[PDB]
Amino acid sequence: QGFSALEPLVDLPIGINITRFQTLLALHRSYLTPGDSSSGWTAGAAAYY
Amino acid sequence: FELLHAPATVCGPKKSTNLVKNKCVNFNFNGLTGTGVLTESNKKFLPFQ
Repeated sequence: QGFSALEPLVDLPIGINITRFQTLLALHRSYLTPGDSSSGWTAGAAAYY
Repeated sequence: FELLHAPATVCGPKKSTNLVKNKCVNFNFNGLTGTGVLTESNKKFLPFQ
């Protein structure tokens, strides 16, 4: 909780039609993970609203 | 040359002209129009206003 304003950042002339969106997010891998593209991955923890 | 329902992207260029002050003049700033006297001012805007 708290209060703050949102600034304008950028404006783009993209006259497309929009209906859906997807969040793009990184998956971690290391010597600890199996590294398999389907299952050898670590997310850590993250949250969005 | 393409004309479309989408916005324009190629234009101009526009011509700028010399500034003048204290006289009563017609002014055309960035597509804003009016008449009056222009003078320097103390107040500061935000950088996007």
